[PDB]
Amino acid sequence: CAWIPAKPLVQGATTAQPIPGPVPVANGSIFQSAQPI
Amino acid sequence: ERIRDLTSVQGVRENSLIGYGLVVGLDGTGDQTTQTPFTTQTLNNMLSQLGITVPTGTNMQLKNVAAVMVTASYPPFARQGQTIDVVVSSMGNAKSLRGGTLLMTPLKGVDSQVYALAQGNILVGGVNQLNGGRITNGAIIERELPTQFGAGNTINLQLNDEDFTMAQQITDAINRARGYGSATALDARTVQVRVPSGNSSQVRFLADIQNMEVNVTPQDAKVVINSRTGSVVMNREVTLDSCAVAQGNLSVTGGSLQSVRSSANLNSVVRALNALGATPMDLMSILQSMQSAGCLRAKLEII
Amino acid sequence: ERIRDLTSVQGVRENSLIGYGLVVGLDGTGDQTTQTPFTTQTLNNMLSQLGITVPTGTNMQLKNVAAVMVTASYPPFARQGQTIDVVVSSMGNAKSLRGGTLLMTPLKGVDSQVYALAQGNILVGGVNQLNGGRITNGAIIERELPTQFGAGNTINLQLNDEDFTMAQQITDAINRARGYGSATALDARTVQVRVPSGNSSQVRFLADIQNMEVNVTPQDAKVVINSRTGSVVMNREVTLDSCAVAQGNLSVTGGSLQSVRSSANLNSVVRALNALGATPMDLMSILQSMQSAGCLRAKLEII
Amino acid sequence: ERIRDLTSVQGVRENSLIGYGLVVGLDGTGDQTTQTPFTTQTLNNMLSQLGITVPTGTNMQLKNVAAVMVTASYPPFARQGQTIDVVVSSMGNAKSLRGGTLLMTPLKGVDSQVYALAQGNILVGGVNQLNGGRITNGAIIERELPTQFGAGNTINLQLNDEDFTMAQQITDAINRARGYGSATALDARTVQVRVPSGNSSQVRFLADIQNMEVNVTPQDAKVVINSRTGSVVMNREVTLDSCAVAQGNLSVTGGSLQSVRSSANLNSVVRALNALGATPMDLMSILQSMQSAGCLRAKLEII
Amino acid sequence: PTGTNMQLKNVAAVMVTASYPPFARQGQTIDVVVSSMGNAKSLRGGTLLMTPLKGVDSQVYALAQGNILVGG
Repeated sequence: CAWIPAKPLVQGATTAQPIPGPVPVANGSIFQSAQPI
Repeated sequence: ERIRDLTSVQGVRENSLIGYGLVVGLDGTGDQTTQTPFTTQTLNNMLSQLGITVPTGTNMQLKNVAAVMVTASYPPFARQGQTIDVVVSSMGNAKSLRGGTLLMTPLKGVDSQVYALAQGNILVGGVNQLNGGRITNGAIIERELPTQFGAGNTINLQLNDEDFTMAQQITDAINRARGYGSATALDARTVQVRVPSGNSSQVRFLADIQNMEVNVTPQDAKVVINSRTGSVVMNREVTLDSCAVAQGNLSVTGGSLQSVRSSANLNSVVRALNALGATPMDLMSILQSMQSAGCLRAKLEII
Repeated sequence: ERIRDLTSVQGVRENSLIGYGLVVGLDGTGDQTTQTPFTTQTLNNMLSQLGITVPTGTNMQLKNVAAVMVTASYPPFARQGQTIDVVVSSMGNAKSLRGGTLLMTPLKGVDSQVYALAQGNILVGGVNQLNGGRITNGAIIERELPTQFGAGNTINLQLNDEDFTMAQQITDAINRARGYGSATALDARTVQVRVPSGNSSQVRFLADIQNMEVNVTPQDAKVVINSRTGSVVMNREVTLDSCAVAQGNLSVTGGSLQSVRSSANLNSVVRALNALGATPMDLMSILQSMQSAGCLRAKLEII
Repeated sequence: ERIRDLTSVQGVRENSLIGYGLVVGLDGTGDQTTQTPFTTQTLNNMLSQLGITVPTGTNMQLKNVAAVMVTASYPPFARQGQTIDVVVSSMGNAKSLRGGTLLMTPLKGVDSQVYALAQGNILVGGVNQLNGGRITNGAIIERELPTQFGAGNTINLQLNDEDFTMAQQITDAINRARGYGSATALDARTVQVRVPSGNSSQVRFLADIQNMEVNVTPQDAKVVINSRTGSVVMNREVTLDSCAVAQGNLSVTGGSLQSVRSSANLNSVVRALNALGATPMDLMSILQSMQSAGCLRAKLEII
Repeated sequence: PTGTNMQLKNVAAVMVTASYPPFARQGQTIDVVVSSMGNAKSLRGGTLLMTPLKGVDSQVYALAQGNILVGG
């Protein structure tokens, strides 16, 4: 009964890896913005 | 020596650096440290870094230490070892920073990276501001920014003020001085200049371009009004149209309606407006009403 | 003797050293030690190091001891045994350091390593700051920094102020003095110089370069305004454009609108602005309004 | 007699010694010993060493004893039996050390080893500091430091101030006086000198080198500002550029904007700055603003 | 720490307004207006810290930092 395989309520991965940031542009500014949405 | 005063070079820009520090050596005019817990917290952090561990439960009431924020400008083409000026501003309930000293302060950029280290003695005027000071050569540059200068054959001169006429004048001056297709105009603010490939050649080209003389064409008529400081400034292009003006406690030097003549140059405008006998605060309302009516042939900007 | 005043040599830079110490010998003007537990804690640490163990539960109320922070500058090419000046600043609720003595203080770098040891007598002016002092030759250098000077055939002169014209002038002067390809320009701030391999040869080259004379080309027009100290400074490149100015309680010496003539040099600008009869605090607002309008042909920087 | 005033010899350096002691013979101006338990603890230690055991539970309220810290300098090539001066500074709540006597005090080094023993009578000025004093020949040297002097054929002269020109001048003077390859320059601060192997020969070489005369080349322009003491010092290399200066309550001797002429030497700079009629505290702000603008062609250092 | 009483006197929360010019390019400088927001008494000798200037689309178009000039 308790050994029957079941699908959990929250399926899939429960964590996400951070994506490394974009390469900064060689313009002489410290402020670098990611691709805006 | 006018092009260097009218434009800026693309990629040659300044950045802003910020940081937190402690200022010591005050004559009892520092933080109260009872309403500013971060002062004592960061002093304990510094002492722990230096090897002294003050027990967590202890009352520390200082008088010669103030928590301050340090601001600096990262110059173009900054190199490590170079020194820059910094501004030191108190953050909470401090009374003065007259003879203080700024301890080791890392100056972070927008990307939260250390680009300079600040440490020095504050100079405070002493009617004068007591909670703000400046340290000349107070910060040493520690990081360098990559740049694309010297790469490619195109560099953009960016005008401080947008003007198609001024852009065309700068383009024509560069073409008159350094060949046919040396400079082209992209918009009212940007002039594209062709330069030889390399670093030294582009420095030579920019050195010749920067000190060039360009005759400034007449700008747009503009009247700047500052109500917070109570000032009015009119440039040389302001003209007037004939119309009648009335305002409280102002009369002909007689009736309350005073004629204002049609004026072509700035001297005529000044004479016509001084004939009104108006205080500058009254002149602000008069000018706004005349702009609404249409006598003032200028752009009225309130700053 | 101008190149040494306009540039700095790459790798020849100064570092900052910080440390903690105790100042003794005060005339009852030291820490209260009830609001500054670290003073008594570090005094007990010093006594324990010297062989005296004060019991943990004991009330110590001192009057001749102050906990201080010591700041110093690590010079270029510093060698052990050399002496440097230090600045001593009180940290909490101390009243004066007039006749104090600084005990053995290790001066740490950014990497938290001891580079100098500080000990000496403080000199305090005595309107004068009482919680800050200076000790000449107060710290002896203990560690030396490795450097790359003498290696390679390239050394960079870094200009204090970025300028393509000044960089080109320095490059041309070096090329005019010491051969064709002796110096090249990399950007508005850096000039690369070719030197022979070795240590003595590079010292000779730098000795010849440093005292060279370079005629300074005209910089950008700039008006520096310090509102905290109430000062205005205008360089020789500032010009004016004709326009009308009005401000509170200022009038023609008559009407509130005063004409300002077109000015080419600095003497004309000074005469035109003095004709306004403006206090420097009023002159600050006037200058900002004129920069907004466009009469002021200069870069207005508030410091 | 200039080389000895411009450089220091490698290995010929001074160290710092510290120690703890008791000062007796005061006229009721010693420690209260109720807020300073270490005074009574160390007095009991001394009595126990001398053969007197005071019972642990006993109230000792002294008035003629003060706990003091003793500082001294270990000279180069110090030998046991030699005497040095010491500084004696009170540590807690003592009132005066006017006629006190310092008991046997071991002076420890950084390595916590005894290098001298201090005992003598304090001289206190008596506006004068009362809690600090000096004892001439107050400490006898007990330990000697090994050194490498006399070994090898190389000795380094270390300049007090870094300068490529001064290093080259010293090298050229030594080469002009004592053969072709007698001295070489390693960096802006160090000059390497070849000496014969041995002790007496190197002493002779250093005796000839030390009193040599070297013409000092002009240094970097520098303006030193001390806000804590209210002083300004300008060296002979400071020049000025023409520009306008305005500051509160300062006017033409007229308008608030005063012209400052281009100045080449120091006398012209002094005349131009005295024409402003500025108090030194006002002169500090004026100089900082002019450095920001660019008129001041000097390095502004706040100490 | 979250539970702590902070009573400051030298800090004021301000709103910064600016104009984005035609054909504006990165690296160019513009003037800003700084206005207090609540129960502050004066901003005579203050300094504006790093302030991102957003547009209508809530995107950063400029960064503001400098010394304020107040008539007085």
